[PDB]
Amino acid sequence: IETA
Amino acid sequence: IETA
Amino acid sequence: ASGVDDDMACHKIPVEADFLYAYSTAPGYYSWRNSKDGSWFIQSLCAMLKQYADKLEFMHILTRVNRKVATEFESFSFDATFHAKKQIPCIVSMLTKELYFYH
Amino acid sequence: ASGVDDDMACHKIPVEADFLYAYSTAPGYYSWRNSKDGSWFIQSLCAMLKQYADKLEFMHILTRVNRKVATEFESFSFDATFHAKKQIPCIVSMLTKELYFYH
Amino acid sequence: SGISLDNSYKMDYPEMGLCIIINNKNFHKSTGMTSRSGTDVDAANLRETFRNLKYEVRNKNDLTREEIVELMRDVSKEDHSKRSSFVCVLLSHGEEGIIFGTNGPVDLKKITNFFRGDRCRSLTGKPKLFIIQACRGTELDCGIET
Amino acid sequence: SGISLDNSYKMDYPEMGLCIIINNKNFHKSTGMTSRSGTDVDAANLRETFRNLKYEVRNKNDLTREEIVELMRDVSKEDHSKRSSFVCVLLSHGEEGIIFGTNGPVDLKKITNFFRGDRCRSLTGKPKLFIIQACRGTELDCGIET
Repeated sequence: IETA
Repeated sequence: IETA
Repeated sequence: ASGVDDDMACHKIPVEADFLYAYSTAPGYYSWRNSKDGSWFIQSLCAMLKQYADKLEFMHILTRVNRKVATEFESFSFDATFHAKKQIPCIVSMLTKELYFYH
Repeated sequence: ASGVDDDMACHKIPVEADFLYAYSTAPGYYSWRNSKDGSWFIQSLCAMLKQYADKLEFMHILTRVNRKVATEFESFSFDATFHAKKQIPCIVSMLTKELYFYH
Repeated sequence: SGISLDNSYKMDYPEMGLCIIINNKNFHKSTGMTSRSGTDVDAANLRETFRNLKYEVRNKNDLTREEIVELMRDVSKEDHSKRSSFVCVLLSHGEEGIIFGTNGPVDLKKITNFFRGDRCRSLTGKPKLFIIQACRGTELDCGIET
Repeated sequence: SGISLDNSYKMDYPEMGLCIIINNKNFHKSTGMTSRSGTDVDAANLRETFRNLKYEVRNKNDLTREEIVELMRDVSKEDHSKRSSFVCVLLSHGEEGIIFGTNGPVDLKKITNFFRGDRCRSLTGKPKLFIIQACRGTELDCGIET
């Protein structure tokens, strides 16, 4: 999962 | 009028 | 389809979910209060709740409050700096369902 | 009754009025995005608009988005710090009327 | 039974819930904060308004920052199992993200955290409403003629 | 005519309005910001979604902070008289109150101020929608089991  |  | 971030075996909800913040004013702004009739926001909120709580969903009631405060109120002050000012309430919803005070 | 802050001869509205901010996440929090399916928020927003834009008022559509993101998504990461996390969108409304995309 | 949709919160629990009103009118001289004239009118209006909505209204006047925190903590510690929702109204001076006790500031986050879904289990899944009458800064909206 | 209620925005103008999509996927190496994989999927989904709602969709990819500001300024300078509303979708990295251009930050307030009721007269009284996909900080929600 990508988001920092 | 009152409100600062 | 399938993914790593959906269809969890154990269901959870965000700890910040189901909160509703009805702010009297927009972020960074003053909030006005009449030293005799009360704050514009609370005056308006109570009026709209009294008239629509048994008829409309909460967000729609608060939207009426936004309109009432935005259109019907304007400050009066001997100090030009605080005179002729306006206000718009700010509805902040993290709710996950519609809210009716009646059933 | 009568007051100094109401029934203005010249009607004005707040300059901040009629704005709606649909935030993907709560104040101060991370916003998650699947490197393959897109962000949880946009995925959900488009899905709810496609299904309800010709049926529900905008705030009610966004409330469905809040529920979809809050219940159906949870992060997966090899890094414990970013694993098993949740998200709740944040609707910020300074609108003064109900909004329907149809008429 | 027939098709069941869960688009609205269950609001038919035995109790609608609590409506905590924190009414701060007089501040400690040491802070120099001015008395909030007209706030009693707001407090009374809210009490009657929520009373008619069947909420258990509890009013608190002129609370210090410590009392505000203790009040919220205690209230979050109650068993809300039979209550449909929770309402808290804050009437005081303030700044962005802050509400003032009679002797100092209280981070709104501090107050609301007590009710987080994982910290107040009897309110998990139920609407938690915070109504805030206070400044969020010092910007002025000059408006625009319509 | 009969009783007239103005509870909903007039959305029957000749045009629904513009839907500006700012899709920032690749950032300047100098910033070290990571590419936002999957954002193109979001941009495409939004384009189709708003197209079906009859909005005039305009997509912009990888805009610098300067280009974001110029774009918003130019768009706010257009004549929206025949448009019912305005929509802007921001897809990028961010922090509280900030959206990132490919080479630096842009205060959201800077972007939204162009559309203020007194600065964009052709949108005064019309809904201005800003959809923001970006971090608003670094807090993590561990959630709670239901």
